[PDB]
Amino acid sequence: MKSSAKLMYGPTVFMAAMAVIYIFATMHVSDGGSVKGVEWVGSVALVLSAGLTLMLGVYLHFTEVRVDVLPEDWEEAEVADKAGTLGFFSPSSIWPAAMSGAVGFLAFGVVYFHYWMIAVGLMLLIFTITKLNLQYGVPKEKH
Amino acid sequence: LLTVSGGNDVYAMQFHVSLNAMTWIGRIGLIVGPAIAYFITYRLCIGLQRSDRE
Amino acid sequence: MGKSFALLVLGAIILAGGVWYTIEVGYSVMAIVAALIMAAGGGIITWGLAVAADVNSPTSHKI
Amino acid sequence: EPEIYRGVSTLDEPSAAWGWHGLKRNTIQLAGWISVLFMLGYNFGNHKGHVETIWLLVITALLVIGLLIHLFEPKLSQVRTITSRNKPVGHVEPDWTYDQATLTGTWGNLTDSQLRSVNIEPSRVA
Amino acid sequence: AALNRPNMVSVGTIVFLSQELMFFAGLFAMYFVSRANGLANGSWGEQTDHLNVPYALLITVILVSSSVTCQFGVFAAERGDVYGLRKWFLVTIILGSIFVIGQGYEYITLVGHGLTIQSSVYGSAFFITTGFHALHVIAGVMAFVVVLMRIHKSKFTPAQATAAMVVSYYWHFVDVVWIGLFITIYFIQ
Amino acid sequence: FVDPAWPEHNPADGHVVTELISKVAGASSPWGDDKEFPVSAEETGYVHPYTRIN
Amino acid sequence: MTAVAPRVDGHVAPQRPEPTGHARKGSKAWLMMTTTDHKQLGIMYIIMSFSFFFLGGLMALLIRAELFTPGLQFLSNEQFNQLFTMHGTVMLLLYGTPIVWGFANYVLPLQIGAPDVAFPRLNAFGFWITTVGGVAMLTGFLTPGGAADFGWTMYSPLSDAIHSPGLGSDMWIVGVGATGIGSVASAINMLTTILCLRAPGMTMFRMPIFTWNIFVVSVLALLIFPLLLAAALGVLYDRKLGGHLYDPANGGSLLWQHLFWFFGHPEVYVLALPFFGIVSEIIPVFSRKPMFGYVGLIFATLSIGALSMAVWAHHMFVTGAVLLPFFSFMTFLISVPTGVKFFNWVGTMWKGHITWETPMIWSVGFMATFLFGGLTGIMLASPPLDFHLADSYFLIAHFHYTLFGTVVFASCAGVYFWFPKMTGRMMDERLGKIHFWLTFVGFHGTFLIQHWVGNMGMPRRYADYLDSDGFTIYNQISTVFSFLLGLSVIPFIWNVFKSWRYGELVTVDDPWGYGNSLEWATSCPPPRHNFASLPRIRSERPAFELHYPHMIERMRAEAHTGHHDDINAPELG
Ligand code: HAS
Ligand SMILES: CCCCCCCCCCCCCCCC(=O)O[C@H](COC(=O)CCCCCCC[C@@H](C)CCCCCCCCC)COP(=O)(O)O[C@H]1[C@H](O)[C@H](O)[C@@H](O)[C@@H](O)[C@@H]1O
Ligand SMILES: CCCCCCCCCCCCCC(=O)O[C@H](COC(=O)CCCCCCCCCCC)COP(=O)(O)O
Ligand SMILES: CCCCCCCCCCCCCC(=O)O[C@H](COC(=O)CCCCCCCCCCC)COP(=O)(O)O
Ligand SMILES: CCCCCCCCCCCCCC(=O)O[C@H](COC(=O)CCCCCCCCCCC)COP(=O)(O)O
Ligand SMILES: [Ca+2]
Ligand SMILES: [Cu+2]
Repeated sequence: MKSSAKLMYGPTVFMAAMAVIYIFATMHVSDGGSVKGVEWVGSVALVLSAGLTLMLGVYLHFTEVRVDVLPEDWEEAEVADKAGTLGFFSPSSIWPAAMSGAVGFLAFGVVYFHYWMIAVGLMLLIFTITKLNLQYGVPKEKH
Repeated sequence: LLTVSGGNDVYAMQFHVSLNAMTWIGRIGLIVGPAIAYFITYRLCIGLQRSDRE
Repeated sequence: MGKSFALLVLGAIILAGGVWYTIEVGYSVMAIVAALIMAAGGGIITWGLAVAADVNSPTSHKI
Repeated sequence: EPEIYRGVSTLDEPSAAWGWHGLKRNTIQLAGWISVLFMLGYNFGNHKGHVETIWLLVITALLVIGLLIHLFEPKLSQVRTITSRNKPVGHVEPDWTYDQATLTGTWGNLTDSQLRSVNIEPSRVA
Repeated sequence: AALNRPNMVSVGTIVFLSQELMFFAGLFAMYFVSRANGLANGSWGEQTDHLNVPYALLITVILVSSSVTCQFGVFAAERGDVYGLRKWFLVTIILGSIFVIGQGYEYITLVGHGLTIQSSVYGSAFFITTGFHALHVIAGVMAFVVVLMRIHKSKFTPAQATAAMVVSYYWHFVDVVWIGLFITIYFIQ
Repeated sequence: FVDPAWPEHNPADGHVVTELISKVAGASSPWGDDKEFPVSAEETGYVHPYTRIN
Repeated sequence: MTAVAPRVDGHVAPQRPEPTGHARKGSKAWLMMTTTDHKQLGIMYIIMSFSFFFLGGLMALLIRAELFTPGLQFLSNEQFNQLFTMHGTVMLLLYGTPIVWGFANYVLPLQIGAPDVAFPRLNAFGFWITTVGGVAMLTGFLTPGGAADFGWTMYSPLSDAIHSPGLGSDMWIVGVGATGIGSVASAINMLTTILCLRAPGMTMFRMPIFTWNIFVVSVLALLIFPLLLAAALGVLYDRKLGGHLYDPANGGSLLWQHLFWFFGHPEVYVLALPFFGIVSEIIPVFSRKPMFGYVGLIFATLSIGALSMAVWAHHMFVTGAVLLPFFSFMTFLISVPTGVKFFNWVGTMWKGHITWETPMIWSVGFMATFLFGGLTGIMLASPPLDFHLADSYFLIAHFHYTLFGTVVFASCAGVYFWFPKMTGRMMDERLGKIHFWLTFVGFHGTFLIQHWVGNMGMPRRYADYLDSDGFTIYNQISTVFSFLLGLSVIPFIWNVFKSWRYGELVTVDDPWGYGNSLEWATSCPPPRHNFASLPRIRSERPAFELHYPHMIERMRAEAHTGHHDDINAPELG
């Protein structure tokens, strides 16, 4: 991610430059095919659109400073250099499906605008998110 | 399905469904609902058996 | 080449049937049915052409 | 070795030995055809509309199609063709990565030029 | 050495927080457009007389305080202190649950003297922006509680430490959004 | 205070987990990253239950 | 240097896992409910997408049948209006966006040398939320009133509590919101696997064009989907409660239009870049030439990343509310990187050895289509030309050459290409060619003359027209060829079904012969963890050098235009 943190500056500076052009060009140019005055949707959502790229770019930049030369980031690396452990990946879980079902229940709750359905769907969602996180933590059954 | 059909007039209004459609869902659903339930349940039982052997 | 020409002729006759059938049924519901007829005809013609253009430059051999 | 208990193989249903497993194929069709009879018999009410009959006939057709391909059990066969740069059945695949790591087999005969192009000098191999 | 390398979960959470910021881009856009044509006919001024600016500062400092305590909790997780994490997370939960009550009370005291959703464009824009933030704060508090009950069952390895650090990321994002949202509503008017 | 389950690491020129860096490429193992697997069937304390039906 | 390992005696081969023909009862039922494998997830993610394709395309036929002749033959105004709303929605959000992540879930971990995705349980949630959103959105048809009937853009104040009442319009909003969570849940872990989980020696610039495209799309989908969720929840807040945010008397119409099109065109380009990548995978393999201008492609894709954000109000030239010069010019720029990456394809095919299998046929039948689609895109980008063409029927023809271009031709190309990888079996070539020719003739027929009618004064969302308009023959031709287009899926479905269980067995880890991507260095299908062994990655084409060692010196010596004089340079320390 040495180069990943860098390539975000491209879009960041581009969108920052376009946002400032947009604000100044929309509030001071009368075209005849529109009216004069700053547009408050293309300005806020394009200033803050550059914000996303800047955030991710800066975070990855700070992160990449304090990382050693990884084999994946090394041009002439042997396959045997990463020989070790790649951390912990969940093999299986039923909870993603359940919590999709829970968001579906809340969705229809909001559609029909039934208070009980919204309330149940909200707490049916908290439960499933909780169970997703506590999946590998459920203690050995104490008698 | 019998239980839902028993209160299908409160289902129809509160969930914005045709009452005639509800009657027909009950009529047809009593044949194809059980069939699909059997198929899925059987397959899932065997699936649970398989995961248990792995 | 064998299957091809047969498909072309069958498609052509079906398409001609459809084109002829549209003219009677002016702007009725049956115009849709005649559209389906000509679509099937055209489909068969293109199927024939595709099989013709496959036996010319084949990419799969019979074992 | 797999064991058969009551016409049901432990290979297809692992715990064939523990519980009721498999309905005979003749009972799956009795239910199906009885259902088809009921679905056709629904057309004899008092309903004036014809939307519901369209659904009845469509579902009956889907049931009939299902009950026929369950009865005659249609099967096909292996295609048995050859596509561009694909090998026939009974070909042994060399371990490419093993041949790449140690200069054997596929990578068994490289020109001295070809050794240096992959960053290894020929003096290192004997 | 062990050849240290980026925290995968932390990078995942930062990429999630970026998208959550564009969620509020929509809300801010709606607020600013309604503000623009509210100033045009001199109607905006009348509506912002319903704001309790002093009261909105006390809850702000409460939320900032919650953030600082949260960071303290995370400082305790790097070192494997279960109890340091446990204590500061509880104080953050308490501090963050009085914000919601405080914010909720503002709503109750605001609908009492004129400002509702179905009363003005200002009312609708005020409640959309502040409402969604309140939902996010509730979600953050629930995240804290689930982390607290996660480290009650598991053995507190670096896995639990990582979970705590990312929840802190979420909390920091929420309070930063509040900081940006309070200036917009209560200061800029 | 340091948790018993915390990996035994030198607190000098090395940190196991911080805000943004770690020692693995992926999620840390919830059963201790320093735990060597697999182990003997005895340590698991799983008792294979002999059962006979009828 | 290279560190040649000692020849170990006894090493025979990996297991070489079995193809998909032989599956036992219960082997898939409960596995799919709880799976966190990106392979099976991707398979079911593509299948579901195509199911929605067939379902959403049936609506297009009903629309197209009604337009055969003047007068309302079987369909009403209300039913016609809600039939293009749901057609344009199911095809863009229930087929388009998912099919993007299906090719992402399957091959992206396989292309960078990863064992799995970063968050296996999260993309498993991304699949289940999208399907739920889809089912929720389509529940509108099961209400007496019907589904949503406003288009796929939900303009204001046509889409408020006053106008367009009924629960279908809420279902649409909520379903769109839910399907948009699946896109962001998938973009999170398509972006963090690229960063974190990569094979030894696979630098960022060793990754294929496909992964670069999904990289850019991921960062581009993170900033558009939340915005749509915010806008749609603003409308729901207006409808369900008594909010006044979208009243015409304070923007409202224009506010929504800006808010929508800001994600309207970024979602459009989330449907194009991955399929450009797919095509960029297929062309080099069937031409026995490397991807011409690799870094050129990188820069082109990166340009479209940033430029696509500054062009959103070119969708609203006739509103008379936007700055015409700003958006007109910005749009003209976004054609330049596309032109670049389009010349790169020609460069790749240039003086190559082309074998015409199904993937290459599809890919070439793509460029010819999308080219004309993009050509009539710069037409609409000029306001003097867009005044006549906006909200008209020439527009309809334009975004069917680009949508049906990318998301259909390139998607099908990807299916034929990766089928041996995904299943260990190969698709029938004759049936593939039949499918292509049907879907090609049947498409150009139904959409070419569509241009002509739009210019002579037929606007888009019209249920009916008069005989005294001249739009009769054209509608007739379009309907005939559309019914032909609908039949093309018959060979496709038969091919996929038959070849899944009976297709020719793949006995080599690279059936297409000259594959140059990390997926072609593994068994078909891969063994549950993507890799039974990992090669040395030294370029962007690690599988090619793996299979063809005798030419490693040739592909370096003549890769550049000339003045290449490093082969005679002294060694470093
Ligand atoms: C990738 C995205 C898209 C594809 C693909 C697509 C395909 C077609 N379209 Fe389209 N489209 C139109 C014509 C066609 C035709 C003839 C096809 C063809 O590709 C047709 C494809 C048809 C099929 C592929 C059907 C095969 C299915 C068969 C033969 C039977 C299925 C049987 C069963 C049992 C179903 C299976 C069920 C299961 C549950 C498994 C027309 C005009 O006739 C309009 C404007 C309407 C108006 O007046 O404004 C239009 C409007 C749109 C819009 C704008 C929506 C709006 O204005 O609100 C979008 C975004 C869009 C995208 C797409 N469109 N199209
Ligand atoms: C937990 C999962 C549960 C999922 C269940 C979802 C399945 C529900 C399908 C619902 C379809 C409803 C379509 C509506 C259709 C409708 O409204 O038509 C009515 C008549 O309803 C019908 O016959 C349709 C009944 C047939 C439906 C069959 C349902 C069987 C289900 C259970 C099995 C399939 C799904 C399985 C999914 C399970 C998942 C596992 C795989 C008559 O119209 P009418 O009220 O007279 O009004 C009009 C005047 O107003 C107007 O003048 C006009 O002129 C008149 O003509 C008249 O139409
Ligand atoms: C098991 C089979 C049950 C048989 C039911 C037959 C099917 C017809 C159902 C009709 C549903 C009507 C729904 C409706 O109109 O909603 C409401 C009317 O009925 C109800 O309030 C439903 C109450 C159901 C219990 C939910 C309690 C939630 C608290 C959980 C705490 C643990 C109207 O919406 P509202 O109340 O205003 O929010
Ligand atoms: C709380 C619920 C618990 C009770 C569960 C109910 C079980 C009682 C039912 C017993 C079923 C016997 C099954 C059996 O043994 O299989 C078979 C019995 O024969 C049948 O299949 C009967 C066919 C009847 C079909 C009915 C059609 C329904 C039409 C719809 C009507 C509207 C025999 O099994 P076998 O031959 O061994 O494979
Ligand atoms: C649709 C989701 C939008 C969520 C925006 C959150 C808005 C916060 C409401 C604050 C109350 C404003 C005061 C007021 O006017 O009160 C009342 C009106 O507002 C309400 O009833 C509050 C609605 C409750 C929000 C529902 C939560 C949605 C769950 C999320 C699941 C997606 C006053 O009623 P009155 O005019 O006196 O009759
Ligand atoms: Ca007509
Ligand atoms: Cu555009």
